[PDB]
Amino acid sequence: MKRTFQPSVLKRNRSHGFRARMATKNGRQVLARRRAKGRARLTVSK
Amino acid sequence: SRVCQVTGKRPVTGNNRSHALNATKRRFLPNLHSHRFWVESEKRFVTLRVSAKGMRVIDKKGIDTVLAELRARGEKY
Amino acid sequence: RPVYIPRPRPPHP
Amino acid sequence: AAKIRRDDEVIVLTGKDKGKRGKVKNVLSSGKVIVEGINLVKKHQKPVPALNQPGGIVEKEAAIQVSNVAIFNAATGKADRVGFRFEDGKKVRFFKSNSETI
Amino acid sequence: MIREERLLKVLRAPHVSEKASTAMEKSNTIVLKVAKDATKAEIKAAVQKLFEVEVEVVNTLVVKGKVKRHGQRIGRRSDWKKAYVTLKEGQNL
Amino acid sequence: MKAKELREKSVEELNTELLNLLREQFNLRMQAASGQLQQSHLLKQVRRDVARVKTLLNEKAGA
RNA sequence: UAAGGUGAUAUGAACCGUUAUAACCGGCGAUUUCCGAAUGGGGAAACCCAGUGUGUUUCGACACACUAUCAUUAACUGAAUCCAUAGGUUAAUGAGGCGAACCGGGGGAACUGAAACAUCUAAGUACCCCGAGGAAAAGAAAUCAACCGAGAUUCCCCCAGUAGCGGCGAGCGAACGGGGAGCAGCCCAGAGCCUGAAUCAGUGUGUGUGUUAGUGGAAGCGUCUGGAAAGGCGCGCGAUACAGGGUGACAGCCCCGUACACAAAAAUGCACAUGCUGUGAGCUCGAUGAGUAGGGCGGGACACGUGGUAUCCUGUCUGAAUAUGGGGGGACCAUCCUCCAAGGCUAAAUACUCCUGACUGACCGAUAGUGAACCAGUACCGUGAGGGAAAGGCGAAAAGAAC
RNA sequence: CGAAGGUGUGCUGUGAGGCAUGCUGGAGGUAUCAGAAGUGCGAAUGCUGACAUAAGUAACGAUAAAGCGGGUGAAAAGCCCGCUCGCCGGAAGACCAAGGGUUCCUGUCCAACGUUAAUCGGGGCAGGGUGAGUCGACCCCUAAGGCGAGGCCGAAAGGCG
Repeated sequence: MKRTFQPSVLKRNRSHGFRARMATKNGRQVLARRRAKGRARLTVSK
Repeated sequence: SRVCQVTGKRPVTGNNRSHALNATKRRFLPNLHSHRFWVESEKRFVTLRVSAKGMRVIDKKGIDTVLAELRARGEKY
Repeated sequence: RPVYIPRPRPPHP
Repeated sequence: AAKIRRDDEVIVLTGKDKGKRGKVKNVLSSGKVIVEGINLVKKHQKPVPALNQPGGIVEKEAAIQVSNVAIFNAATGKADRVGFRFEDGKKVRFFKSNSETI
Repeated sequence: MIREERLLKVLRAPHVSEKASTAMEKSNTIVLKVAKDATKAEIKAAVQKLFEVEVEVVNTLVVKGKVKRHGQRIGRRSDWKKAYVTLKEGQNL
Repeated sequence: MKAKELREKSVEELNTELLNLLREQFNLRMQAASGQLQQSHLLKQVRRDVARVKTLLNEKAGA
């Protein structure tokens, strides 16, 4: 039974990585929101 | 954008009312056109995206005067 | 804590 | 601006043995002082295989609140307070009740 | 020019272990700790000057710090770099 | 040990820094690692001394 | 300031200092790795790879600096055609990103209410976007009023659930006028006479005050109970200090504080006087904002849903007079009254608290109060946006139980 | 020479309650008269924590299978050694990539974890271990595709190139 999550570091970084968020303004707002909440992990860091 | 380079006219949102007074959002667009104006001061043609009202404004005033105002506005033509 | 160096080490087949 | 210092002979106002005289050895940042033969604690020191093997029960000194000890006058035969005054440009301590310099 | 002071900081400490001892007595090589960057050229120059010995080649590797479970808390040790330095026929230390 | 070396020329300041880094900083570090160092307070004292010399160099050279 | 110290969990080891450069606190400086607007190029963030210019141990190889984009300005170059322009290079100046609310503008719902529902309401609300400030916006009548008069804007209490609007349903809802807070008026569209002539902005000096370290700061003893008294009993003293906190049970007089009186080498905000720089006083004459006002068509805003609908704004098509002129006074006309649009600047009363200090509470006291009193936005869950806990209490003192 | 709270007892009022006291408790409580409420719980397939029931019941995760001797140990069917037996053998063997991130090796310990015991372990604690001019990454080149100086377009954001 193949499950939904099939890990891949390259796909994870290129999809939800820090640079991916900064590319668009919506991603920048995502980072801004999580800085405000004080989350330790801003994004998925390798 | 659909902005006249002389009068600054830009699209403005509004309503359109039917017989039953139903209101739906619409948008009014300026009558923009691309026109080439001959300028004797610089001896060449300048292309401006101007509305019909703006073209009347250019005729009433001078093309040189309008260009000076555009330059003072700070936007390249 | 987080390790960030998943470099490839392919031993010759 | 500490009224009780390294080398002072003091007396105890309140505690297990009030009225007992002694001399302070050290003062803690938490307003506590250590004196000889005043607050003795029979600590059960565990044995250790290191260089030191104290073993048995050690009679240590337990720190006491600085507020519970007052510097002794040594002339009037009673405890007395401490005040600060400037003399020849230097701040010095003095007693009260016929105050003299320390 | 800060080459002299740089060479005085790349070397951190010698490494002591069974592998270190057998390597020294057999291969005439010393294993020691270096700075995180510590390029091979810098290590080679530092050993030549500070220890006044002749060296043949240097091999470096990076050791990842272990994850330790101290008290109620989880911690990690710092990564460090150790270098194997192969001395020539003439060895001093 | 702060104003003693304030009046020396830049040449000596660089010289004293080099021997501070060379000896009592590298040698002490090797001693401590090997376990032959019992007076570990020298390490911090030497490090602060190196900082003092560097502070003088900056306020001497250039600005 | 100082006889103590080397931050905490957290003891130890090795040491510094004790009359002054131990430590600690404050001002001004120095250092300030890498990522991030990231800005030399690239990139899977904390990584990879460079060019040019300055100086150096074996050529080896090193150290530093510069090198993003955009806008403006200046210089040098420079096409299709002579000139020219576009374009290119160089140097300088400014911007970039982040931040809780408040402010202005550009867009703009639905649920819901109407006991259904389409006009309407919800509502110019939520939300998205842009720009600036410590406030912002607005602001010196082409305004009201009533033919009696007031004279910028803004905010609060009335007028008033009134007049009106409205499938005249649900609902929406003024103004005039009055009482208060605070008050400040100017400049260009231009010439002449007189030319620092007041007021402003930027840089020095001096006084005062405040912030950033601090200093002194009064006065209690004896017996009883008790593990220990600050309690009971008896007799005293201080108070421009019984506000608080701590101390072995409840302290004005044990400690830190408190009222009170003082303190600044250095950096700073505020109110004044005195210098410099730059625009700029006062009088005469003239001028006095045109594709605009207004109109037709379609919409929006004014309580006012096109209705008899004034007034304002605008997409589209037209289009005056210019002071012997024009606007408004709620369809409209005449007479009267009032004002002078089509160019701008302007603090005060007003809105909010991410943050700093003090103080307060018929606010909570660990299932409460912030999600978080315990290193919580953590553990943990989710690919991701995101969601999101539980967990406080020995004793006065570890004296934390030798054997 | 003992507050609140807790736990019993005895009186008392038509009631919700009140009063006195034994033991634990260890430092707070509050008359009377007024004032304000987060003011009273048995139910909402209520919310959170704790603890029952079924119950010492089902189950202990491929029907490839174990037996014995010796060793260590407080304790051995499961750990180590030895001799037999059985199972896989295009795999249930040996290698990688992806993905994990010290699970690798040695010493030591058996609380919890292991669906039982455990001296054993991918468990706890400590120490050790990853060596490249030739492998790979990095690097040079490019596919799909992404970004994109100027530029075109778009109320803003932004789209395309």
